[PDB]
Parts: sequence; structure tokens; C-alpha cells
Amino acid sequence: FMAQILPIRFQEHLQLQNLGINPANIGFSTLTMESDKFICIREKVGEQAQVVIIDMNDPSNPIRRPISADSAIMNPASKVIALKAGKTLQIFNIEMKSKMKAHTMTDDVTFWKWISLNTVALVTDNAVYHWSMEGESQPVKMFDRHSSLAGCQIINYRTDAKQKWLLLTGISAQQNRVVGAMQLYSVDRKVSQPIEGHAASFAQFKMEGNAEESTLFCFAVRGQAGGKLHIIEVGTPPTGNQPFPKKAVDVFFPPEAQNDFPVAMQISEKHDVVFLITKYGYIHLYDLETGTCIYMNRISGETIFVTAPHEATAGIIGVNRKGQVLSVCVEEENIIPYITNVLQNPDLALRMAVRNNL
Ligand SMILES: Nc1ccc(CN2C(=O)c3cccc4cc(S(=O)(=O)[O-])cc(c34)C2=O)cc1
Repeated sequence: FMAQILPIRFQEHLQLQNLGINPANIGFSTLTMESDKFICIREKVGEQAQVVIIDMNDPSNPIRRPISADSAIMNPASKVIALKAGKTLQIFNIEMKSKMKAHTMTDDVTFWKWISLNTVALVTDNAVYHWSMEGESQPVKMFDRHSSLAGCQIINYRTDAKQKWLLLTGISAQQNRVVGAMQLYSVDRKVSQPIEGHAASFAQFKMEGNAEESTLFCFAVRGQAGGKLHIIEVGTPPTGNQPFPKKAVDVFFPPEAQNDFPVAMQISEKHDVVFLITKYGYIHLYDLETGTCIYMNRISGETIFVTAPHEATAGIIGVNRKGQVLSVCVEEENIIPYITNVLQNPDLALRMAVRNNL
């Protein structure tokens, strides 16, 4: 019943191999997508190291520049790029063809990522720094890394909106398992919490009855106890709010997917939906308020190794290993019909409609 409609809209936006990208460079170490505005790829043509920038507003005309850099990350909002070559970091203004800032670290930066329109996060072996692209300021140490992450491949770093709750995520191979290790740091309390987790995100959510938004932390894991998803409030609740009751639900893997696990998460605050992507290319949607599982399907034949929020649709956009750029968002006309008649969850249908009416 109602097989003709889904609660989502799947889209393919590009195929990177048709834009002259070599498939060997379509991967985590060489292809970055810091937001839905740009894809940046490092490639070596002959002996010449190049950066290719694909503007997602005009993708058919990608720009190549010779640049020697071990990593290249575009700003989420503006035509600004950060480049690193060993311990030396530079940020450039593309439009004005000019250096903005530079810094030389004393420790190697194993992982970095833009966390806002103006700030880069730097992860060394022993600490995490935030670096403004503005003014003269050097990077500022935010916290020391927790021992639980020693030896991990760092795969993500993100923060809540107010940059008071900071989350570093790595993974390690423990025999034939991929074990997630997160470090949640409170800026205000100066406290770290180690957490076994594979993918996470923050979100603001205004509870019925509350005048102020709650800051939520959502993470997913597949550990020895199976797949789990948790949704918890972090930090002091605004004065006058009731606290958000913590949610803990299962994350389903079919029997043929014993080695699948979560790899990416983005949240729609417009729809209060969590998007989780798995290693095997499955997407799951969960209600942010309750953790109820709305939808699961395999949407990609290849692993999706990078994701961002998809702004215009409040969805999730990603790149897979073959170079498909794909996205998933709420289908706003069909989601409530699906919840009503396929999930048979009228409580959720009502909550969604109450929010939509505003
Ligand atoms: N297509 C494109 C890409 C990057 C830029 C920004 N940009 C620049 O605009 C730029 C201007 C002048 C010298 C530069 C040197 C270097 S590097 O030698 O340190 O890798 C990098 C840059 C640069 C640089 O990235 C402008 C246009």
C-alpha cells in the first residue's frame, strides 16, 4: 500500500568522472566537500600537483590551478580556500587572488575542517585548535586529545552552533572490526567525555512547552551490542525550559550487512529529521524528537565517503567512490501521507503537521 510515494526525494546532481576527474582521486584523502557549494579535488597530472574546484552552481566549468598542498579545503560559504603543505597552513582569497593568512604549526595537522563561515578546526596528534580566517590571530588550542583516540584515523570534527560543545571522531581497526571513538568536549566546563560512536551531529530543537531551543547531540554506533542511536541534550538548558528527555533507539542492519556500520550524519532542523548514512550506502531517516525510524533504503552502490548539509532542501548531499554526487531530502508533500499510511504513526504525523503550520 502506497508504494508509489516515498518520504524522501533522491537526486543525482553530478557525475565527477564526466568532468574529467580521475577515479583514483575520488576518495577521502583527495576530495573534500566542506559544504554543498564546492567540491575540491587534488590531482597530479604528469608531475604537476593541481587543485580542481567545482562550483556546484556552475559545475560544467571546473577550474584547475597548480598548487602544491597535501590538503585543500574550500570555505563553506565564500570563495576562500585553505591549503596545507606539511606544517605550513595558508588561507587564500580566490576572487582577489591574494593570501589572507598563514601559520606554521610545530606539530603536524592530521585532519582539518571548516566549522563555520570563518573558522577552521585543526587536529594534531595531541590537540584540537580553532583558527579564524580573519585578522591576525594564530590558531587557538581548544582542548587536548583524549587517550581513547590514540592511533585512530580521524574522520570528523564538528561543533554545536554556539561552539561550546566540540566533537572529535576517529575510527580504528581492532582485529576485523571498525571501532568508533569520539571525544565530546565542553568549552565551559573544560571536561572531555569519551564515547563509542561512529557518526554524529548537533542540532537546535524547540520542544513543545519551551520558549527557548534545546541544543541536541545525536550519535550513532554499531558496537558489540548492535546498532544504536542516541539523542541527548547537552549543556545547561535555557532558564525556563524543561530538559529534553534522552532518546535511545536501535539502528537496523539486515542480515546480509553484518559488516555495515554508520559513517555520516546530517540533521534537518526544518523537518526535525536525522539522516544517517552507512558504509554500504544505506540511508536512514529518524525523527529528531523521538528517534522513531521513518525510512531506510540503500541509495548508493558505492561507499559515500563525504557529506554536507544540502541547504536549499534541508537535506544531506554526498559523494560516492565512483563520483556520483547525490542528495536526499524530505519530500514535503509525501512524508505525512507516508507516515500515516505506511508507518501508521499518527502521533508523528500530527507533530510534523503542527510544526509545519508553525
Ligand atoms: N582556481 C583558483 C584556486 C585557488 C586560488 C587561490 N590562490 C591564490 O589566489 C594565490 C595567489 C597567489 C599565490 C598563491 C600561491 C598558492 S601556493 O603556492 O601556496 O599553493 C596558492 C594560491 C595562490 C591560491 O590558492 C585562486 C584560484
